[PDB]
Amino acid sequence: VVLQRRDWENPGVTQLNRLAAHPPFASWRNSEEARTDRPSQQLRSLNGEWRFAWFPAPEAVPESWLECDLPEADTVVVPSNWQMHGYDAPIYTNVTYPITVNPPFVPTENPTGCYSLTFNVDESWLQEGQTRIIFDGVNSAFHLWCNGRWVGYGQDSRLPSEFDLSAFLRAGEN
Amino acid sequence: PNHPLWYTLCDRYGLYVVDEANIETHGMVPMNRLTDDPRWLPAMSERVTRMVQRDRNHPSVIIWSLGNESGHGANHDALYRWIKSVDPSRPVQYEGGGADTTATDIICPMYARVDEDQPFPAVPKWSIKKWLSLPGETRPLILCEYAHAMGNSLGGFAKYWQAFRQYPRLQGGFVWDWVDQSLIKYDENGNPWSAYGGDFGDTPNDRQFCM
Amino acid sequence: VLQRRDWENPGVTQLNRLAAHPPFASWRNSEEARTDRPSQQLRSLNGEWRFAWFPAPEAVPESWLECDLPEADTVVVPSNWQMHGYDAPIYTNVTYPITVNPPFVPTENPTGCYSLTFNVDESWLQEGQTRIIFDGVNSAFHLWCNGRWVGYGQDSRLPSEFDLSAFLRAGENRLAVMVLRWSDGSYLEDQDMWRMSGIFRDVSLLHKPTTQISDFHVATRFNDDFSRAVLEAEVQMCGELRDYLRVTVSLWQGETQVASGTAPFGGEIIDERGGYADRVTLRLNVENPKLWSAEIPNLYRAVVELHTADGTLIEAEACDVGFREVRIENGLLLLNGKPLLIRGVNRHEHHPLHGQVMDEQTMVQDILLMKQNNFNAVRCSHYPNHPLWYTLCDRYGLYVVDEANIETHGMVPMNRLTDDPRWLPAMSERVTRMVQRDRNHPSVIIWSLGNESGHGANHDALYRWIKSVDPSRPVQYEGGGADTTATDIICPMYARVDEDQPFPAVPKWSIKKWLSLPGETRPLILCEYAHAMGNSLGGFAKYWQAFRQYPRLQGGFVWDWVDQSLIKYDENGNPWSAYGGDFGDTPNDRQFCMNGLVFADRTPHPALTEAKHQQQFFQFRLSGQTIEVTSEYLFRHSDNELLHWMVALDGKPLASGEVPLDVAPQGKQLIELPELPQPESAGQLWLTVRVVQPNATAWSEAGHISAWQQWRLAENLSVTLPAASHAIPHLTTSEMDFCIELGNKRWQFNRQSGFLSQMWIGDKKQLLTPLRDQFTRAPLDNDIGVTEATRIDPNAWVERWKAAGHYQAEAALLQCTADTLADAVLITTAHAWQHQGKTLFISRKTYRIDGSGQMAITVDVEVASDTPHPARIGLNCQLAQVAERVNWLGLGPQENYPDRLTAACFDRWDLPLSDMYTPYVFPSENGLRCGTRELNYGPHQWRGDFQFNISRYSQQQLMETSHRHLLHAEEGTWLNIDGFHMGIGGDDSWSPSVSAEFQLSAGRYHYQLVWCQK
Ligand SMILES: CC(C)S[C@@H]1O[C@H](CO)[C@H](O)[C@H](O)[C@H]1O
Ligand SMILES: CC(C)S[C@@H]1O[C@H](CO)[C@H](O)[C@H](O)[C@H]1O
Ligand SMILES: [Mg+2]
Ligand SMILES: [Mg+2]
Ligand SMILES: [Mg+2]
Ligand code: NA
Ligand code: NA
Ligand code: NA
Ligand code: NA
Ligand code: NA
Repeated sequence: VVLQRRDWENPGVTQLNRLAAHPPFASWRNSEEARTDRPSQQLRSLNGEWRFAWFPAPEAVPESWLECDLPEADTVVVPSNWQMHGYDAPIYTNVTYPITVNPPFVPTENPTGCYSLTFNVDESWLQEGQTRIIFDGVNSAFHLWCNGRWVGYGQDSRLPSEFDLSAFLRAGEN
Repeated sequence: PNHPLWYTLCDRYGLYVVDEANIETHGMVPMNRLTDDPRWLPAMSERVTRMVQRDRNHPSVIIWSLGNESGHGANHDALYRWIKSVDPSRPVQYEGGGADTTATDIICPMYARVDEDQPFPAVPKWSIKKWLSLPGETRPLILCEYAHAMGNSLGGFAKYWQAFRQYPRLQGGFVWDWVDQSLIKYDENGNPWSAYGGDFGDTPNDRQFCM
Repeated sequence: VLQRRDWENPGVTQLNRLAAHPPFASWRNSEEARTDRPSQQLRSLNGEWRFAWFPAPEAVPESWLECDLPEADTVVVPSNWQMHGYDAPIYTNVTYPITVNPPFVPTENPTGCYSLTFNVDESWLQEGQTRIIFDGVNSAFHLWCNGRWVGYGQDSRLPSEFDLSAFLRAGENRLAVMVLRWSDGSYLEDQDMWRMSGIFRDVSLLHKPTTQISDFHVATRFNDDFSRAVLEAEVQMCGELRDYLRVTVSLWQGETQVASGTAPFGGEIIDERGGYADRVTLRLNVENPKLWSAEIPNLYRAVVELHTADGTLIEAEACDVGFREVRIENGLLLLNGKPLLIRGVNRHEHHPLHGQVMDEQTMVQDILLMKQNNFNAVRCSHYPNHPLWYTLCDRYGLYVVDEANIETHGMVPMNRLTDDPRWLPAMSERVTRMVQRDRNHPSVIIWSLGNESGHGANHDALYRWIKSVDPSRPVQYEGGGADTTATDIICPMYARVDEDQPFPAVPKWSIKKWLSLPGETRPLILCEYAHAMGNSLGGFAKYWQAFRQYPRLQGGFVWDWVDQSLIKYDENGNPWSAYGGDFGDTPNDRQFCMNGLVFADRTPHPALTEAKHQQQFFQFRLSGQTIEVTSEYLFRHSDNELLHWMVALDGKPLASGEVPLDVAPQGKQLIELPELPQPESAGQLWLTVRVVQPNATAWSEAGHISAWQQWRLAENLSVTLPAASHAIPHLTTSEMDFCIELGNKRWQFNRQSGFLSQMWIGDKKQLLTPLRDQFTRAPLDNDIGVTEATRIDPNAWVERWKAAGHYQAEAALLQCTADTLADAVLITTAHAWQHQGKTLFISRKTYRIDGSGQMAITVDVEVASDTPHPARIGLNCQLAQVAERVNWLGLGPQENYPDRLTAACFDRWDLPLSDMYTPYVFPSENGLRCGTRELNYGPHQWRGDFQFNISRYSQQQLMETSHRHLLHAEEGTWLNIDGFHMGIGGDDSWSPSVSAEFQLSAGRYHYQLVWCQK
């Protein structure tokens, strides 16, 4: 499963468990903060340093990465394009596709970026309410796990993918 | 669709925006192979519909675009009509398949010249002055792309603006484009230099056409 | 596979399913393709499969993949497993049969495990492609071959195809199919019908060569007068492209080849990147094409040959071509340039024994009956049909509305899913794969976006998709108010002729009014009208008068063709017709599954003849002795028609003749009747004309009657006073009775009740129940509506009658006197019917018994103006005698009611007593005959101007009994003779639908009867 089902080679599967799209949200709990467009305590930025390891294919990703930080991984800035960090080469082509034209298939050698972050969540977020993660841009497709458990999948590199993490989080480190 | 802050800034500084779906299938033969295929309608629909759902409240957005360089397929017509139903407040444009198809409210050619016709079979690029008055044609004309500013360029730019000012229904266009897509590289001395297609071992590539 | 619940994901509607396409057979011989003979490359797997039932897919043993379960049984496929008894079929109308929680379905999800062990010859696997086709699987399935998972599919009503080439081995193979009853697809399959499940259409294996015809589209365009046509055929291939490859499309009229084209692959430039190298478009000139229509279904045969330039055949496909143009112009729907008048019916795929499995015999039976009853169109309510239906419609000549399998009726509001972009992919496939399948069938003239799913943006997108892909057919859709931006045709359901129904947001305007709303230009054709539930089709004539007067009123589709009743068996193994709730299914919508013009076994309801008469293709007028015949055919002359005419005096034939019909389409013929001899005796002369088809057709037998009409000619009123009698009746008085004696005859009037309680001829009682006034009827389905004991609808007629006390009003005597006259005895009575201190009805009567033995009854009734208008005004009694025959002078022969009597003719009719009862599955008032001047039963004769029914079943038993099979013949015969009887209605069956002119509102009523012995 997940390796079985090549969702990245099926135009009928463009997402799994993704929430509905919507206009920009901040979930203010104060009217005046909403009016003045000031920061919201309910909207948290995960633009910090993550852990990153590069692979030549999803099949080369070790199964331990779901549970544990890989010691081979580097700490990098997110958001980022990994070619800008030197892991593989950026490609400039105009009309001709950068891959063989054979829809829906992509090359077996499919560069894979394994990202991870250990983080805390306020206790109050676990008692009540809904906590979602939002990826404003992932190029070109991705699976997501929270605390070792599979959450969902997304496509389209230029629109946000959102997923409910309420059932997944725990007290302390996630 | 852009980084969300782009629309905020456009709202606040004041720029008119064309918000464009993340669909381009330029490399297909013919260009509409996927976009005329109903099996690709679901994937295409999300790219249009999730954009509208995100950006529909931004005043800076004045036009919706169905994407770019994907020929003209039936999926375009379906998605054109979807937007027209869901949001009557904005015209829908799309250039693929000859710039003046049933999937666009605006004649929006790319690189149509001011006076000279380019009568390519199936997808001609008429003189923009002539395009407006073709039998039965009533729509405004605004080039989605014109004046390819590659290197030492923009020769004949003044000729566009004279035309735009003389003809009411010629309502301008969008220069191609804003900024060189060159990437910083470093020599043995650690000195930075501007790099283009081919400079990363990338092959096949299209060299300085990224600039 | 268990992980990943794809049947709870509208984002997953299939896995590894092949592209949709028009019917394939992969002939390897051109001649076999041309003649439409069977193909060796198309194998039927319609045999006995292995089947096992599970309450949930979690209960399916993993061993079932590799090996047959010994627990499993051997069952016929195609089938619905509810018809085998594994679980119960559910009848619900609007409310979903599962909890409304999209995308989720119940954890208890009946799962049908089908399997088959079969042979494949090596030749099929050496080269080429072997695919399996499931034409119908309800509602979602996973497929395994030789243990290995192949794929997954949704949409119950379109074929699902999978490539098995890599899965099969030469020799023994095993297929395993896990069918789920409920899926996220169920949210889009909420049609008002039995909810069933299973592999209910054909399963087949298709062998295609690697280099193959993968798709082809046939278009026909015309010059202004249809004397010239171009057939355009777009053909697509799969496999490796080669310069030596060619396609030949040839067109045939029988065995004569009319035109042919050959080209290599490589279409014209499309855009900046080129054209379609894998496609070719062939164009053939056809001079003076024979045009297709429902009137004359001219067909050609197109053969599509894929071959080498040198002439080796690779494969051929083929289809029937009908040359016809469908367009809307100036607000009119045109076929071949002529405005259609749709004589339509909605038709569900239903068989009482086999459920939703269709067969050729039943399909053919249906078409024959439809054409025989002047229908020219059918709507696929509400899903793509079995593929053979379209072929039969192509060949017999019927216009088809092809409708996508999308119904979300039970959502709140109705467009909750169809306005949701997340449901667009699921919706899009149900539309797109239908068009790709059916687009070559000439019988399909209109595409429909589904049914009762509100109006959402997804409709507007899919509307536009079909308009881009196929400009040859208008797109209609009724949802969200029947005139939305997603429909080319104003297509309301149950909009009335003259009465507006201004529901907020989705009004149903009077159809005459709807046409001329500010800015409205479109044609109007009702997708559903004249709800034929039980004793219905009251007011049908009103629709047709309107359709004929208004150009832009172009007809409609009756709801509907056939009762969705199912067969059950009693303890004696005797069959009976069952409806909602008869399978422990709950909640249910009872008899609402039965709305057909015909019974489940295709026996007609009386309403069918009313439809035949109103849908006639010849209109008639009489002026003096001249009959004017007008044709409503648009294309054919009347070259298999003769007019029979007959003049009769009160049922007694006086003269007849026949004249051939020779009427151009839309033309007129004048027929001058010869001088008719004068009758001596009194009475009304009646003229009846009939249109007879001397020759058999493909759809009818020799002597078939297609049209009729009747007129009153001269009337000579009787002025002759009857022969004076010498006998005078004798009055005998007691405290309890007035008795009258004359010869061997006796009459008895009870002085406490005020009614004639008994009658003797010789020594024998004639009555088992006294002759009493009656103001009620055993309620019709139209009277009942959607009311229930637990949820009363106070607006329904039955509930108004009940609440006012019509059913429990007791007769109270006001007057009972007897006077002896010169040559008669006169009994005078008066009664009041009261309920809780309110006087509902008053009945004042005289009975005059003279020396000739005749009893003249004069009845004058008052009806309180503030009580709901009564169902009937008449008398009833239980006669002691059961006679074999019923003879009457009046309207017949079939059941007819005041608002459904145009089909009936006035004449002398003689039928067995049993034909005077209509076996409606839900029993009600039935078998009435109107305009009756004389009624004969055994020794009795009644005369006057009355309506009657006569049977072994009392009104009381009929209203107390919920199924026809539970009815028992009572002692003697119940006779109801009415001076007046309310309309039956039927514009719909969930609101009062009886028109004001058929309600008994006059306040004061009068009728007279003569009762005598012959
Ligand atoms: C015929 C090709 C050059 S297409 C041409 O390439 C340009 C290169 O900058 C741009 O991408 C234009 O949008 C595109 O139309
Ligand atoms: C308001 C309800 C009765 S809806 C009504 O039910 C009918 C029952 O036969 C049919 O299904 C009609 O199509 C439907 O509109
Ligand atoms: Mg995918
Ligand atoms: Mg699903
Ligand atoms: Mg319904
Ligand atoms: Na201008
Ligand atoms: Na460029
Ligand atoms: Na009409
Ligand atoms: Na029904
Ligand atoms: Na009953």
